[PDB]
Amino acid sequence: AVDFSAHPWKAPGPNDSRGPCPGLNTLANHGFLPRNGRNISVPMIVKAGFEGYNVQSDILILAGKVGMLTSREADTISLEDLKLHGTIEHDASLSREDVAIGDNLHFNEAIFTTLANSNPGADVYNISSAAQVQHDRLADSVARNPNVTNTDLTATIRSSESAFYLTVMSAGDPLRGEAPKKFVNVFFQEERMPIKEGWKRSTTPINLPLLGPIIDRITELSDWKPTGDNCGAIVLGPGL
Amino acid sequence: AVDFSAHPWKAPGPNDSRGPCPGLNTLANHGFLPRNGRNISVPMIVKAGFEGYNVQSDILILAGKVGMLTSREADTISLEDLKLHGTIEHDASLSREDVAIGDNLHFNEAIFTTLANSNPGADVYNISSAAQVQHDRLADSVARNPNVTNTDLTATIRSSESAFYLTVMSAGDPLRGEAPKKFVNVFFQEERMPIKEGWKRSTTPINLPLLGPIIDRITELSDWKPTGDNCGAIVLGPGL
Ligand code: HEM
Ligand code: HEM
Ligand SMILES: *[C@@H]1O[C@H](CO)[C@@H](O)[C@H](O)[C@H]1NC(C)=O
Ligand SMILES: *[C@@H]1O[C@H](CO)[C@@H](O)[C@H](O)[C@H]1NC(C)=O
Ligand SMILES: *[C@@H]1O[C@H](CO)[C@@H](O)[C@H](O)[C@H]1NC(C)=O
Ligand SMILES: *[C@@H]1O[C@H](CO)[C@@H](O)[C@H](O)[C@H]1NC(C)=O
Ligand SMILES: CC1=CC(=O)CC(C)(C)C1
Ligand SMILES: [Mg+2]
Ligand SMILES: [Mg+2]
Repeated sequence: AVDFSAHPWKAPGPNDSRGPCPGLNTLANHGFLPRNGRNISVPMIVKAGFEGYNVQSDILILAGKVGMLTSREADTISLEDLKLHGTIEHDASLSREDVAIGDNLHFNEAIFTTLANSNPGADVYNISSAAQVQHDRLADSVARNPNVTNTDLTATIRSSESAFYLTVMSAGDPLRGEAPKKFVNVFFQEERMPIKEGWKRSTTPINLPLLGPIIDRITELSDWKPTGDNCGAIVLGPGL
Repeated sequence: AVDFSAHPWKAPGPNDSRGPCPGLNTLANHGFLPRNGRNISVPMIVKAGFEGYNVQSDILILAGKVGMLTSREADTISLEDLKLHGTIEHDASLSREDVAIGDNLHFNEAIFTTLANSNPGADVYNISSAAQVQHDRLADSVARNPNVTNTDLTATIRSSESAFYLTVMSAGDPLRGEAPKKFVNVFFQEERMPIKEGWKRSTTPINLPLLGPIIDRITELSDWKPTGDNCGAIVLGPGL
């Protein structure tokens, strides 16, 4: 079918567009998406997500078209466009800072420490660990960011993203909702598929039916509460 | 090179997809967009809006990508998809009914009578008339629709739509914010470019700089006030 030896990892160059998403960045770093990270359409994301991760079109079409809002182009984005705050990009990221008090675009090792330290005693991250991380990340934003946005919508996106790293970077069936720390850490830290370390694309399709109960369970265990107005309104386009 | 004589009006057939937008319906009825009203992308809308109306890519890209959310496809819609309540489609339409209490899709003459009767004594609709109509239409939804939604966002979209019919169906410079009743009525009632009646595509580009002050003025004269939730959250995709 598809050859991963034909999709080598290469570090992004100075003019390669990268965004706040390790999922799409990794695909770009492997040429599943254009290495320059530009002129990326939803069909390209669908194909790239399938080929790279076995993530199905249901979630990628839905998230894809929302992400398209971040650009000024008709049907494409640069990966960096996705940093636009309040479309998808949200406070209390796993590996980026809140835009009001820092860089919401680039990987940040200090931020990532909370996740990297989660689930002490196991060699995997799992649903309970992901939930604790989300709780701790949100508490941090509430403590240090007086403009924190925390809504039903941001909470759901956050849980989705956790479900993604648990499933896409899994060793076993993605259903189990657990992934080796060695895989997940390479994914975030280097935005690389950890092939060397033993990772293989899931042979189980990762789609909304599979992700949905993982997402809800992460949310449930995270002891989440809304902030302020709880308005789930998205930013519809740049420079508004 | 655009030839309007090569773009005759034809009535939609029973299986030609039509939506709640007279702008896009008219383009389809003239073959500027596919006559079947299916498989329509943002680039196609951009080109069709330029060719047909001299509406620029700035507004069509922004509106277009929001409209894309209404389908289950990667990068296209049917025109009917746009009826999805709470993405763009809203209560207090000029020519459709509120979805909670009627058909939010098709032209309705009874609804349209408020607009058709506006600006008594002149042969044009203008900013003040458009504002009065919006005020009256919203009062109608507040009176008769127990599920009425009225937000900053819906109010602004409504004013945008009014600005569109004032500008795209204009005889003079679209800047003036006035259009012959004969043109606007055919546009809504038949979803036809009133070529026979003397209408010609604007030679002035219709873009956000031009529309913005018209929109704000319509809003201002309309004596609009928030009435409830006022959360400008859009529906992000169908069947949620
Ligand atoms: C298999 C597909 C994907 C995976 C595995 C994935 C993975 C991730 C993960 C783990 C995060 C969290 C990063 C963090 O909190 O620091 C994230 C964030 C993000 N992803 Fe994705 N993603 C995928 C697809 C997409 C798509 C298709 C889009 C856009 C359409 C997207 C847009 C984003 C954005 C904007 C963020 C930033 C959220 C934030 O932290 O503020 N992702 N992604
Ligand atoms: C760029 C893509 C466009 C999209 C996605 C779009 C979408 C929509 C939608 C979904 C509605 C229904 C809102 C409602 O009344 O509840 C609507 C209404 C309308 N659109 Fe468009 N439209 C677009 C372009 C245009 C253009 C170029 C015109 C030019 C005349 C136009 C004129 C209107 C008007 C007058 C209405 C109001 C109909 C009413 O209140 O009864 N639109 N549009
Ligand atoms: C996650 O792993 C830890 C340690 O192995 C364990 O205490 C916890 O029950 C696990 N939770 C889930 C959901 O598997
Ligand atoms: C839609 O259009 C694309 C490109 O114009 C074409 O490849 C495809 O066959 C079309 N599909 C439909 C829905 O007819
Ligand atoms: C609209 O037309 C009416 C009647 O001709 C007139 O009284 C009013 O000044 C006009 N409004 C605008 C904004 O031009
Ligand atoms: C509409 O409003 C009524 C209250 O008058 C309520 O019973 C009903 O749930 C609402 N319908 C929708 C669509 O939520
Ligand atoms: C201002 C405005 C006008 C529209 O018609 C669409 C959208 C996206 C709501 C933006
Ligand atoms: Mg973030
Ligand atoms: Mg409506």
